[PDB]
Amino acid sequence: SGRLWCKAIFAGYKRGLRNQREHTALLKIEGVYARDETEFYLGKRCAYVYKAKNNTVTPGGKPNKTRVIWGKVTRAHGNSGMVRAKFRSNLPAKAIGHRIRVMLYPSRI
Amino acid sequence: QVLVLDGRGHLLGRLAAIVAKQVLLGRKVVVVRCEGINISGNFYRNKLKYLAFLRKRMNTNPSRGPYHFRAPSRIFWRTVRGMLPHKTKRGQAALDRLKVFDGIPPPYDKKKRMVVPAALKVVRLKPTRKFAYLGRLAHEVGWKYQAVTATLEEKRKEKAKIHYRKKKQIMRLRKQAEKNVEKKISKFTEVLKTHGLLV
Amino acid sequence: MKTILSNQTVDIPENVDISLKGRTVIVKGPRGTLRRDFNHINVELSLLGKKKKRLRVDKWWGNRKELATVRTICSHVQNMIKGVTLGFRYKMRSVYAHFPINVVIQENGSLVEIRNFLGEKYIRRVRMRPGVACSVSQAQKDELVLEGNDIELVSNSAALIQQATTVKNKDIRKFLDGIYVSEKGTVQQA
Amino acid sequence: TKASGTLREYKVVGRCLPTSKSPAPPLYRMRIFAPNHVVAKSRFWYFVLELKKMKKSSGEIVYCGQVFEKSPLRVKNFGIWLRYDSRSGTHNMYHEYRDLIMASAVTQCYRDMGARHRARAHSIQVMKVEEMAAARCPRPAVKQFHDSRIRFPLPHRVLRRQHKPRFTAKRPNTFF
Amino acid sequence: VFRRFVEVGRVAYVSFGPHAGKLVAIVDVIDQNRALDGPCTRVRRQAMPFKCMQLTDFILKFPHSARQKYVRKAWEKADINTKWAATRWAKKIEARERKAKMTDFDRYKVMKAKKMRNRIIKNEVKKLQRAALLKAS
Amino acid sequence: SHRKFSAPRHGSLGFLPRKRSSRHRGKVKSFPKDDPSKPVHLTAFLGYKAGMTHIVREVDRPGSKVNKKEVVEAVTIVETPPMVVVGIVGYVETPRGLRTFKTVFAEHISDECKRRFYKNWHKSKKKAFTKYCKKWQDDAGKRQLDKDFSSMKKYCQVIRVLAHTQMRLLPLRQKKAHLMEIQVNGGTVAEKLDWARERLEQQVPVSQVFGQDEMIDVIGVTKGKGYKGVTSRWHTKKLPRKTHRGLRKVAC
RNA sequence: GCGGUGCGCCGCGACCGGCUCCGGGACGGCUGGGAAGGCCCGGCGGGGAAGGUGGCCCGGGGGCCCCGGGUGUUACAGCCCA
RNA sequence: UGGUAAGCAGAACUGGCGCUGCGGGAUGAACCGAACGCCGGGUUAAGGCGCCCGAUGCCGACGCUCAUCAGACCCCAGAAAA
RNA sequence: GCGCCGGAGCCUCGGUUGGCCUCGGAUAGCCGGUCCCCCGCCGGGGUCCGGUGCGGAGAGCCCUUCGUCCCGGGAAACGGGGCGGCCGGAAAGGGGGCCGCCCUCUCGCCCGUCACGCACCGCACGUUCGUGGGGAACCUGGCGCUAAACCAUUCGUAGACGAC
Repeated sequence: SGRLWCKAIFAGYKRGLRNQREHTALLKIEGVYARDETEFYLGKRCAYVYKAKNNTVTPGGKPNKTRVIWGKVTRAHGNSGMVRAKFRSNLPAKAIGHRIRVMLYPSRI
Repeated sequence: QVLVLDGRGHLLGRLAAIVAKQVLLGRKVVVVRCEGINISGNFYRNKLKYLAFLRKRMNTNPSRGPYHFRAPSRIFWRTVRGMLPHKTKRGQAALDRLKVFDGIPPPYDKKKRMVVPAALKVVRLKPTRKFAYLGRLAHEVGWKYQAVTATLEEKRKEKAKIHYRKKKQIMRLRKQAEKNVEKKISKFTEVLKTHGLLV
Repeated sequence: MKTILSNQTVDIPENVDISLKGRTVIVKGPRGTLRRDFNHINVELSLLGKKKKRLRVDKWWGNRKELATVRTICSHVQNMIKGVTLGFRYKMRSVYAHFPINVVIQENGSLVEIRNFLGEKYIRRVRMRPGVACSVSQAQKDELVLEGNDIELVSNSAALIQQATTVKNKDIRKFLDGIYVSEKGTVQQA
Repeated sequence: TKASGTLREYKVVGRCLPTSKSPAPPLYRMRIFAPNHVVAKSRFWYFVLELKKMKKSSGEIVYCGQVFEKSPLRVKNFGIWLRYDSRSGTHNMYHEYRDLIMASAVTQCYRDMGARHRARAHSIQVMKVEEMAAARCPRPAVKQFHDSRIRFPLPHRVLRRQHKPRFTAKRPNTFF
Repeated sequence: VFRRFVEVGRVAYVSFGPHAGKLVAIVDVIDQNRALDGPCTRVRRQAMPFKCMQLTDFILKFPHSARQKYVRKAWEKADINTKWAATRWAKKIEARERKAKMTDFDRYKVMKAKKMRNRIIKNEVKKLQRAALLKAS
Repeated sequence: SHRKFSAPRHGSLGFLPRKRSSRHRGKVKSFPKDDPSKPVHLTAFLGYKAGMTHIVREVDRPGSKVNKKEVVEAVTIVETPPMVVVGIVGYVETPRGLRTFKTVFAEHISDECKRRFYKNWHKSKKKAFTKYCKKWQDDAGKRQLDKDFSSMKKYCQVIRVLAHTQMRLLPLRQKKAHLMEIQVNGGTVAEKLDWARERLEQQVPVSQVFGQDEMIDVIGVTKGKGYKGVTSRWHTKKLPRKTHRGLRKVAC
């Protein structure tokens, strides 16, 4: 009936000032604003939900237009609740400042 | 989903530095009452700083040159514009989300306006330092519609005062009808206070 | 150093009843109510004792630029106390060499014309500040009188007629002529 | 030296590895205010060399222990005699501080000699730190705290924790 | 205009730091922005800055250099630990900690109460608005 | 190196987009500032330059060497047939500038005023204001037209009156009249709007705007002279005949 | 059934091992055999001064109720030391 | 060493650039860090951590400073006597 | 063959996964409550009481929904759903509030009894905003529209040519 994932923002890639490393993404999870509070979300699965033109098969039932690139919150970033997530396919940078879902279900509570 | 930030008392670059970053994270921001924004240091320094900005024009065709936007909304827009990569297609995707206003145009005059406390003159300046209202700056450097805005601004300062008077009037009825009904919500008040809502 | 505390008491009399609206001190008495706002100055204003016989201005953790903003507030309120009881009368006199300066008084106190200054055809309308009354005393030669409550507005309105009469493109050591502030006093006495 | 963190006061004694003339040279003690024991023994040789014909190689460090606080809960006046290198010549200064701890007051001195005069810990030479009677302290900056019934509010409470909402409804107060 | 003052014996409430949530008594003022003990609330005699302590309306009468034996006396004599707890500040401090420990089932048991406790007051406030309407017309 | 001998700059930069006027009928760029201590009046008119002739008059001024001697001064004739008011327009005051609120045209509009709404009058079926005019001959239409004044004397601040030139009373080739918004400056906004609505479908002569011996502003488009060169346009120095490619151009 | 090899594409859990950044436990060594402090009653005896507690005044805060100054080693608080 | 000096001319010692990417100093042959097969994980240097721009969104510590020409990072890019 | 009002499939743009309908504003001060009282046409004054690390809290509020049913208790009758008007707003106007009523029920909401719904056999983009945004169209109905621009010609207030 309700939402079973937390709001994250694909803010950027793991980048220096003049070099970006696309294989590691930076996830701004809404709610957590320090490394104090980042402890829960480490090792959690995080999905980039997008929809395209051509239909693709879905695990559960009928083929939708909606797709994902799956991920995994690797470890905490910076000092302000930013987190590093490493995706199985390196995210497209059209998704910069768009909604990707930090899930709950590599649960350890 | 939309930030409706108030501009009254906020600092020029401090609010810009926090707006510009939120908008890059795909948060639609509305900064309102930008005449209320003030800039640190005395007025005459900030006057000279913008007069120094006016003097900088493309010598061979000023119409091509730097567009010195004189409205406080567009002095706030341009200071945010400097804190965005406005050449790239992610940084122009940003500015399209930002929506800046002189006064409080509807539909934003009947929405609760948020405050950035990390960009506020009471929080960030000393009470013995000096500041410069963007209303006085813009007007004296060539903004026309301050005395237009300030009279439309004085309409809703009467209209919203009636709304608040009409809302205190309904909260007095709640501080009467929480009390008449105190005996038959007694089960429903305790469990709120065991888990710490009305304590 | 940051001086931990600096205070000075203004002993407000029985005839003058002052109050404070945050830090906007209002001063009423025999000849009008004077208000002045101190939003800028950043001090504690305490009105203590029954019948409120002393105002007390403090300054917690004040440096040298901010300790000098205590006795100014003392003297501001003390001038406010003076002007509310005794008033401010600035008797200013007309100095000339040859041409007698004709000063006629217009618009029930406010506007003051100055004819024939250094033999000039140009009449000079000087309006006084709102709440300052100008008069010319008789059986005299050369005398103006201002009358008011706020010292800020009486001298400001006197400075308007002292700088109305400046001698342009000359040696002002020889051409001494002009309307200058001769005497600083009050209307009625203690 | 680098006046890093809070300085620890070390007692460093030492003497000359023996001559045929003097079989046992005199033991020389010093109050060294150092971040750690390693640089305390380095700063020991600096001053002793300035005073005697006692270098590091023609000498030995005998004891190196931190002289701790004998009253770290009592508020005390401290009078530090300085010798700092300005951009033109050196100057003898007498400065006064107010701390529980001697080493903390010399830490509080190193920041202050940097703050007001832009002198670094290499320029500065702390020659004497003497705990002072409350009536023997000249500066009014430290004297002003010598009132039995001292009483001040915290007038303009500039709130920190500014980025905990980052976006709020209420304008924050400062008359707490 | 000020009510609370940094005076020897004032109970101040430690907001942040390692002693966040404990009461402390101001024994002596060291500096402009640094003070010097809360013997009954498990706070050792220590130097601590003014920034971290939110100073209350409790002064308990003992001298500035007095050792921790004579802080504990004037503390318990004034009876601060029970005088604190009954104040509406201390109550909403330990209402904040209850709402923190609100279990997902406790979140349910309050929500079902929230609804029925507010489903009545929308009815009852509306009936009060006829008491404003009956007098007019 | 520097300018050897100083000269004032040829022409002004205070108009320098020297292009074809974007409007043939000269727009009033700004109307006079008003104070409601005056009566209601039209602030402008719309005339046609007929020609140019002499005068003889006795100069009434102290001091001059031509004190009550006869001056032959040049005068223009502007044929000003009395304009007909066919509408009113409200302008609300916005912080983005000044926005038009609502245009309310009159019941009947003359065929000369109709022509201005068209390009090809001959080819058209002339159907303009056939369904707008119907809001005047039914009581259902009237109340909205009255509510368009009820919701204009309240909201709007600047009120201008739509007038047109009566092209019938001119010796010109053309018939297509010239519309113009004349700002009604004078008393309060309700008094101003209860005035112009009474003046709707009515004649406005020139005596009821302009009085004699009055200084006024003439807003007219300059006479077109086509693609003229820099010595013809900017009035620079001609080069001294020995020049190769031309002597009627700017050197540097 | 027992070994070997592998899944059509898409996924997933598991324990072991390598290397990792952490987090919480718990034990101990040394020191001026830590310095301080806590609790035992400020163990008996002075003496010292002060950022002077009590007692006496001065002006003012009241229908006699408390702060500012001055006194001085004790007093209905405390501080340091011999 | 010559020359008032020079991004000038001429030596010594080493290290560079040339022949060489790389991280930083916005930019730059030489400066600072560090020299390179192709990659994933981790950690650093020199430098930074309002925003562009990864990183202080620490409830960082104590002072200093008002500029009607503010100040702001080796080489390095605006000043003296007074 | 088009405009407003009232079936079923296909194309294609993707982002989103409960909303907060508002005092003004102060900062060495504020917030909310009221008799003696001056005005303004019920407010705004002085007064007095409470809140003040803001609990009439954005550290927040409201709303939170597996569903259905029978049997009882709290709770609602001043309510619940859907028509005609009643009436509120121009700065970038709004979809609200309130009443009469044709009107349908004592269901919603809080406990507890009692029962069942592909119980899809440990597993993914589920869950909404969404009768979304634009794009050709198809059935089937009502109520209403019949224009203009450009060229060509002409002018000469215009003009290199266009434009005007």
